[PDB]
Amino acid sequence: INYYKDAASTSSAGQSLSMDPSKFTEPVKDLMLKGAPALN
Amino acid sequence: INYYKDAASTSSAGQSLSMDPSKFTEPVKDLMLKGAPALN
Amino acid sequence: INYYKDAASTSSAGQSLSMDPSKFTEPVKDLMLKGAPALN
Amino acid sequence: GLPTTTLPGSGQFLTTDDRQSPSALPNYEPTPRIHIPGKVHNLLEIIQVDTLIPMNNTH
Amino acid sequence: GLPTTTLPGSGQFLTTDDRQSPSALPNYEPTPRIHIPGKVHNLLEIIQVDTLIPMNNTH
Amino acid sequence: GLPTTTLPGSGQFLTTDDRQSPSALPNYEPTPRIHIPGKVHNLLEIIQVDTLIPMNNTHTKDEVNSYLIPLNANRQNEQVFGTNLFIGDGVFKTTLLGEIVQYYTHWSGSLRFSLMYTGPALSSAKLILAYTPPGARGPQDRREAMLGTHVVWDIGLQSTIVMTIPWTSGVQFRYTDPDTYTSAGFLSCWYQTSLILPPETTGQVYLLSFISACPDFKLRLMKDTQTISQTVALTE
Amino acid sequence: TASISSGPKHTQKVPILTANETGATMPVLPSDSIETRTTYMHFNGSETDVECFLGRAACVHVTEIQNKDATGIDNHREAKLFNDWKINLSSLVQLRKKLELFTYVRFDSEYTILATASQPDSANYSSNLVVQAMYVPPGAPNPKEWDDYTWQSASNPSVFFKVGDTSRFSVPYVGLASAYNCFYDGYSHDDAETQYGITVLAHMGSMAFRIVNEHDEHKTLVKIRVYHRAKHVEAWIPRAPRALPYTSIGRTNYPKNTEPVIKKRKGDIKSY
Amino acid sequence: TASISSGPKHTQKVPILTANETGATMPVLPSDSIETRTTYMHFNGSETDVECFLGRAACVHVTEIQNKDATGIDNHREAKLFNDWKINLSSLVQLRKKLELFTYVRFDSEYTILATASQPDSANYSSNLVVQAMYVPPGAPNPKEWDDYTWQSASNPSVFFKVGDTSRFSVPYVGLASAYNCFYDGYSHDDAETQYGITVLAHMGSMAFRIVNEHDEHKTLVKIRVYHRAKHVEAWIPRAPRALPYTSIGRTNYPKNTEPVIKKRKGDIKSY
Amino acid sequence: TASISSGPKHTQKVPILTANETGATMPVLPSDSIETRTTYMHFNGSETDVECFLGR
Amino acid sequence: GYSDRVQQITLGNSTITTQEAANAVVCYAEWPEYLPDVDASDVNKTSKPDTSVCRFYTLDSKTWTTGSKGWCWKLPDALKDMGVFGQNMFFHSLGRSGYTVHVQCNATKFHSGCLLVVVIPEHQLASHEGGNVSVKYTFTHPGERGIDLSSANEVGGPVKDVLYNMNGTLLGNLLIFPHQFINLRTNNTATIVIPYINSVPIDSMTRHNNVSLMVIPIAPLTVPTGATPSLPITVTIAPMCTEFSGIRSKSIVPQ
Repeated sequence: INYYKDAASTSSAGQSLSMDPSKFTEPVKDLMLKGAPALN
Repeated sequence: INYYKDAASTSSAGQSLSMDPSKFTEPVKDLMLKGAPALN
Repeated sequence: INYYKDAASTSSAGQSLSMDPSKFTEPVKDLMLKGAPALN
Repeated sequence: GLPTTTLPGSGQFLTTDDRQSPSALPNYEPTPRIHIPGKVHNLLEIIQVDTLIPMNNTH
Repeated sequence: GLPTTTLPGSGQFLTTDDRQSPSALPNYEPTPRIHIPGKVHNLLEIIQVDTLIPMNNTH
Repeated sequence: GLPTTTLPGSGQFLTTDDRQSPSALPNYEPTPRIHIPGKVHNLLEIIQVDTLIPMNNTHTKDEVNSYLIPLNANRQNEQVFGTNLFIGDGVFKTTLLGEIVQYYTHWSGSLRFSLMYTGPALSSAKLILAYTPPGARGPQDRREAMLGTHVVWDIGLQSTIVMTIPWTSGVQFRYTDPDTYTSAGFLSCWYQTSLILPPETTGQVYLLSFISACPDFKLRLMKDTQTISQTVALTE
Repeated sequence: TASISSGPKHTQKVPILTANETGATMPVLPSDSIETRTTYMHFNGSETDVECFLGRAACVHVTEIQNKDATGIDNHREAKLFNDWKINLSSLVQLRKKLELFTYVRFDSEYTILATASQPDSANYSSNLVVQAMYVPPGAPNPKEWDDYTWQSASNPSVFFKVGDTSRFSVPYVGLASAYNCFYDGYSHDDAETQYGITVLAHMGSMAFRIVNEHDEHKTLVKIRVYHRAKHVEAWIPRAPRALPYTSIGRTNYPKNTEPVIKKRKGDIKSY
Repeated sequence: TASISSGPKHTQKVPILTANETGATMPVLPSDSIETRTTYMHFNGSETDVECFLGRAACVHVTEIQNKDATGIDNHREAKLFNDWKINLSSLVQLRKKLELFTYVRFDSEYTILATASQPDSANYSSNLVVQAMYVPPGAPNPKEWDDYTWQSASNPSVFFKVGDTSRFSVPYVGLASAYNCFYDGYSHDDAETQYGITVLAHMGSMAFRIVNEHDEHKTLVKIRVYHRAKHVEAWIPRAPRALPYTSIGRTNYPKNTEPVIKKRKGDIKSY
Repeated sequence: TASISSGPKHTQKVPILTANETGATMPVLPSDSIETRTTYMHFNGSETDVECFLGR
Repeated sequence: GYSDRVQQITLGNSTITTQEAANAVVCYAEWPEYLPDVDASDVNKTSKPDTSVCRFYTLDSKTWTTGSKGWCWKLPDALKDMGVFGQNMFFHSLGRSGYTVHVQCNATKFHSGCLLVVVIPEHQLASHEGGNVSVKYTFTHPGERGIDLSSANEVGGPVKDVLYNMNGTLLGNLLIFPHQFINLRTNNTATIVIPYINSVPIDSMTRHNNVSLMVIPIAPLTVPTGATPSLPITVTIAPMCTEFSGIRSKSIVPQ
């Protein structure tokens, strides 16, 4: 129950439960498959 | 939920969301169209 | 009504109403019947 | 009796908060509104009317 | 603002009362339980196991 | 008027509680969000990116050189480097992994340790990396080392080798601040055959080493880092 | 649901003769050996549930800090300018004997902290002090002065309440294993001199207290009492109750030349 | 949902050989290089969510004001008769290092303000003071005396609470852009001498404190602590954590002749 | 809901010439005199409502 | 027969071929794109010179020697003088752009050495003076010359200490930023595609640089016996999806 009118006044947000490290761990242009050779 | 009986005791009103500047910006008797000459 | 998000914050648990002393009072491998001889 | 807990901020007066209050004048009947030309609802309505600029500020 | 009245006993700490509290560690995940033989649920379960009586108390 | 009773804890301020508050700026409209690449949602997303380990810690002032593990041509049987696995201390401590682990009290999971070789292309080498699970001492010679988790690495076209320290543990969580009961083992590396340089070439070659966490990883019970402190408030 | 009606017996089926050497406690009842009448239990055994047994607040710790001018104090910790406590449930014996009826125990904790002030020497008044209790998990910087950067506690849960009041919050089960060990017949490693019995398996964090107020002209003693209530209890493997007195947090050791714990008869074995 | 079962391998398909020069961190697992057994995660990664990481209150500011006779004071501001604070999150370092793990950050703020009083020299009693905290956005008249027309605060949000108590309110994200810049490699204009790095892009308002009470016979020191909790957090572009100490609000500058931040081995590279 | 897209103009229809003597403020927009691109308002004018202005 | 190894990038009227690449990085896995209306604020139609600005400019070459500490360029600064890109830059009030960065360094199979090529969004530098000394404008706008981390401290300039990234963070952790290594034994180029990253939809190109490109030797250069002890490093950069808005008189900037 929100007792207040504005959105800033609500409690903390709830877990992204998004999670996708590939923008950080695999930003390569041509896709690399694990097990296939790195450099062909 | 109002806890009180009288109307003065309720919280602030809620946004007019009315908004019509023409009583102030265009109080002319004969309607002016933008693009048409001001004085004919 | 829980007012809080985490489970640790809820009140005491509610009675097991489990109760089974046999793991402590009769942990014998071959079942003993009351009334039958203890050692055959 | 329902169990409660009070949070930080209890008793504060924030000039910008918006809550209900008891009316000091229970049951009083305000004067009827009559019609008056000119009602303003938003300050955005009025800043669209143009006004003169003292551009020649040099005095 | 909803009108309230506090009763006698407000603010007391009764070591035997059972209510909710804020968690100091929001969102923490406890270690999984694994199975352990021997769980006790009632003290009534254990007082049915017999134990020896020092009957010969005369020492 | 509804009857109430207040409980113990009324009026307290717990920095970790999460409740509603009146907005000081009623009705204000925040700037629209635009799109920005790079959004982070979990610290677990970022500790999977690998970063360099200053393994060569033996210097006396911080230098680019403590990131370089040297290799000697023609040595046989010998040991390249050694370290314990207290990820919250020692070599690990300044790495991104080490640095985040320090915001939490407990960690569990697998680690990924990789070595990238930088020697001339016409050289060759075979190294063994060994993980020694808790309970034994840091290995003292390859024979000892090779009886635990190990990978023979053959230096080739493929420049890096990724060793995983699989989670070997009784207790399901360890402390990030070094603790005995909770300790994780040792990591050592030895020549399997030996580094060989081509003609017209000389000196030391170096390995770069990285650390990142496997998707396996768990961190819990947040706390304050020993990695930052202060004596007076800063000003502009 | 307590006794059924039972009458005379002349059988070949004797429920009262058993062999205790087997390790069982055979479930014999009044009606196996006298003539009984029906009676009902009228009772459920509610208040002997382990949740109930371990579920009331017990005092687990009393410490003390003072508010005074720290000017020229070389060791705040030592002046009780602030104080820590590594959480335990085995320092005050009442709750300890209760928990050690079990080998492994798992529960959430609810802490209540009462703080009262004393002004043992001449003061014009009673000041109003705010206490800060910080939860310091192992690996966090520990406070060195009563007003260190540590107290910023940007990542570490801390509660601020007033002396005379009470603070209350609840911490999930923070054990590293599946249960807390009430006992541990081991070491942290195979060292020849490492400590025996005391283990991290029991570790529940640690807590640091201080007054936020600067000093007034008089000195004020604030004494902190921490109460602990187990909620959501789970207990495994019952053990023999503690008979001798305790000597140390975390070891089973009893004092030497202790006194006989079994009351000697005033009379014979035959005495009533 | 942590490890699958995997057995011996003798392949032409080697997942552990990679080329780190590419910039990727290949997702290698224990089961690519040893034989594993199935195990489940039992965990979600809840407490590492950025909302959780930045979502607890941190102390962001400690200031102080006093209640005393202003008679003959030529500069109230200077007598700490009242005091302002231009809001920042980079003056006390604990929270600062946490935020600067990201480049741009967007969130609502919840402020808690604790005020405690001190009476360092002889008083008959402790008075009860009400603090006024005014939010002064850039362009508003700033208080000049402790009782100026400014304090009327007819258009500016202000909260009145009692010393010893706490005040709490929450302010929406007031940034001018879409996010607050944790870093800014720019200037306010192409000036040859303008300041570098410090920007309005970070500006969060400013706050002025005073006691509403007139003076009693003694003097009373009131010390204000502002706590800040981010709620509704959004963070973009992770960066390397802060290694050296901080010297200034808003610049990245570190102190000269700082000490080596990487711990030197006590022994060889080969040491354990 | 702030600006529509508008391109070059060579007309007989001039919205920017007016006669202020009339007392009106003609509703001229950026797109009457430069070439604009579409943009949205993202804003309602909530905090300028007179209830808000006089309501603290 | 496609290898990760050989590549061709054609952009405008200019083409690059590498026969010894190591894939390419696209920052944060996003490719440069123009500014959508939903994200727009300024009402001005923007100018998209296309092929006259989105081509490859090769900056002047650097020389890696055994004593090198590393070099740093800022964008869009480094290009402030390249062809029509630069003119547009000084002439509009606002502009926005992504880039393709191609760093080149070839040697032989007897050399060793490894450079880190990294892009840091919002790289705010530190003053070597400490305290709250600022870093003057000119110092953070080196132009095509970039900053040479082995040059001497100057007054009003930034600190040039490599183990600290010019800002109080450790060299070892730069790997959290989009980056690629050039390891003579593997690699001979590094290519990174940079999408536009800012907290505003469009900004000024002269008062704010939005990325620093940094090339840092990490494993020292080691040449074969009696080889000349140095290699040149060349940086070629191409603006991509560039848009300029708010045209006028032509900015005048310090120095």
